[PDB]
Amino acid sequence: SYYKGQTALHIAIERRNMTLVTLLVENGADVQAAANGDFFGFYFGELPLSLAACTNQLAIVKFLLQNSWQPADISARDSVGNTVLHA
Amino acid sequence: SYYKGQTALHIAIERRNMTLVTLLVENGADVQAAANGDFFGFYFGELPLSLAACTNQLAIVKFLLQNSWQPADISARDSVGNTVLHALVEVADNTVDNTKFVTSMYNEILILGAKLHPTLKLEEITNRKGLTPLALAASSGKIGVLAYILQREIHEPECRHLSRKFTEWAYGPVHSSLYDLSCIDTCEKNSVLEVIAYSSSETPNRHDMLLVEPLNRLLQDKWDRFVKRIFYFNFFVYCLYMIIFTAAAYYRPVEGLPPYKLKNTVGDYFRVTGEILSVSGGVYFFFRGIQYFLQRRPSLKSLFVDSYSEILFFVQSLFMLVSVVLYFSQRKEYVASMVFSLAMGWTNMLYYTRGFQQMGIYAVMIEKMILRDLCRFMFVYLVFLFGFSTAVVTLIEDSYNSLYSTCLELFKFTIGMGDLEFTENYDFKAVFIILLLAYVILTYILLLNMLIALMGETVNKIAQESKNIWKLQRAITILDTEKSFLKCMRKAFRSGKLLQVGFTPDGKDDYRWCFRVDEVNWTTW
Amino acid sequence: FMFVYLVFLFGFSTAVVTLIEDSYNSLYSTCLELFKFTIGMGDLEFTENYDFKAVFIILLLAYVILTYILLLNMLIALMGETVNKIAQESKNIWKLQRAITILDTEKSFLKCMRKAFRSGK
Ligand SMILES: C=C(C)[C@]12C[C@@H](C)[C@@]34O[C@](Cc5ccccc5)(O[C@@H]1[C@@H]3C=C(COC(=O)Cc1ccc(O)c(OC)c1)C[C@]1(O)C(=O)C(C)=C[C@@H]41)O2
Repeated sequence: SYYKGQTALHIAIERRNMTLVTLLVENGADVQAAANGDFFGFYFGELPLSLAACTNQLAIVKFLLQNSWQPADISARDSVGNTVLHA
Repeated sequence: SYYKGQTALHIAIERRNMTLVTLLVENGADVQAAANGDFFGFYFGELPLSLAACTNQLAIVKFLLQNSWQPADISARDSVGNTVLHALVEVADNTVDNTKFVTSMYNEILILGAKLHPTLKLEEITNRKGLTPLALAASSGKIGVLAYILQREIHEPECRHLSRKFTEWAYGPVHSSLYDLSCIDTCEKNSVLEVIAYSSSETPNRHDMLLVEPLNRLLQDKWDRFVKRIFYFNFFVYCLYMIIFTAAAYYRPVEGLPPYKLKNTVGDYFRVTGEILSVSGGVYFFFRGIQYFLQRRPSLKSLFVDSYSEILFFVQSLFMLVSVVLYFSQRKEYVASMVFSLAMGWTNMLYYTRGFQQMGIYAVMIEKMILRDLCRFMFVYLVFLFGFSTAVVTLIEDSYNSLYSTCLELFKFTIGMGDLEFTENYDFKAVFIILLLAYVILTYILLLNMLIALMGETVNKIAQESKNIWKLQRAITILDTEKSFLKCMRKAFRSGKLLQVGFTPDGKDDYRWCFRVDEVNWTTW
Repeated sequence: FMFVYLVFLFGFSTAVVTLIEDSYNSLYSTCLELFKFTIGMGDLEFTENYDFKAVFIILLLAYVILTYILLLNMLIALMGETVNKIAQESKNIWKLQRAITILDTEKSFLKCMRKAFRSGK
């Protein structure tokens, strides 16, 4: 609920940690999974790419989308239906 | 007297002489002795340590307290009872430059108190008045010092055990916090809310002193939780009381002389119940008004400025006690008092419009235009009324046949309801017309439009601050409702929780009252 | 302003009609006769005798001062503020009301929009 799906990747993104976010997907973590809850408060979107875009990290969004291990889905949406552009 | 106890040490401290102050105690001088007098003018405290702290000398206070020859007593007080912490608040003046200084000095002396004497805490002490430094700041109007005290956190682990606001966490823009309220609500000696609300209104920031971090949420919590329904129950019961009282007054017996025999019919049995309920509500209001004045004992100088809505509910009951006295004295005049108590009661429903944000400024405007604008305009208008009335009634002695009748007939000219007839012949009728034409121009046109333009300014000045006026009137209601019923406060659970979140340097776990709050600010990333 | 004024009207009206039970002979008639005092169209006569006439005059004089002078000039000063606040933005108000009309007219007739050629090209 409150922490449904949230991982150290989200905390690092919110903390402006370039090394932590890089290592998260380097190990093999998948960013497609999204974290949702009552707190998600400040609504920055559920997709990690949306969170990174909204949190003033263009390097992070570029890395997530370009990631060869698992590129982020630009057109993903939450259960409600808001997209990254909507966020 | 003037120089009682003052030494070269005090002069050096005031002169910013580090060498002189050092040598003073190096020779063997004792700082415990304090100098007091009529001049002590600028009150910086009697203790030399207080003077040094107030005079922007942190090095000097540190030297005095650390002095191996004779360390200063941090918790000393004067004859009156003000401590160094009290002196720090006494010298604040709400200005931006002064606030940072006084807060810094307060913080430094507090940290020194903990480092030197962890066992003892210096903020809890009270002066002769019996109000703690935060209470003193609230009562005296020092919004800056109060804001600093209420929300301050020390991140040093050793010095983090005496903070008020234990931040719980921050997650992006939102910064959840956990305030103390350990002596804000339900503190025996005094509460920081009570002194803010029950102020002379000469205190400057009381309107804006309820925007401080914990107080706003604390009051909006008591309102939303339980008080907002007690207030509406009270309003509904007063509405029932006024409807019953109006019905019983309207249908009163008219043939005979009081008291009246109880006719054996439903219509006349209901009327006696209405009379009984109306009188009982007139004793409840009487006792509530008496109790208000006993507890508060407001100054007779400011009886109407601060307790305008409590004088009126007391008068609206005095008029009915005076009618039940005259009703059993076989006097028909009890009606002349009852209907005055009836018009009082209906217009007293504007007291309950402070439970509505938008509707609560009409009550404030009516109150403020009767006391300020309309009260001091009655000496200006009455000289005109009594001068042009004596003049008019003396001229035509030979409607305008009496002083009462002439005063009435000229009052209607002021408010535009009078007729300039001149039909009835009078001796000296060219000077009577001139007198009346002068009166109408002076009062109706010139002088009544001055009042209308001065009340407009009042309305304009107190219609901008509607948010400020509303919240204080709501805080007063919350305080009164909370204090009305003891079990209400007992079962209110006003504090968010009673939790143990840290340990004091003494090694014993400390549990205190606290209340979580939240705020949003992302501009700083 | 109708909850503020009606407590005064109904309080000084019940008071006036209760006092003189022994124009102001009914609740409707007293409410009407005191409403005209508020708007300056009423007459303070006191010609007809009443029991307790020194407290009836006091009641009516209080009502006129409170409503006609004090309380009606509060409404007149509060509406002046509204007029002043929405007379500065006339350009802003006008264009939105014009946009609503344009939208309604366009949506009213389908062939109108079809043949409008709204887009430049
Ligand atoms: C205690 C005071 C000052 C007061 C008591 C009475 C006599 C009062 O006249 C005044 C003076 C006055 C009289 C006549 C015209 C204007 C002013 O004002 C009120 C008082 C003035 C009004 C009440 O108008 C209000 O201000 C209602 C009100 C506003 C704000 C409130 O917080 C409030 O709480 C109860 C009530 C009408 C009378 O109360 C009323 O009903 C009658 C018949 C007399 C009015 O004296």
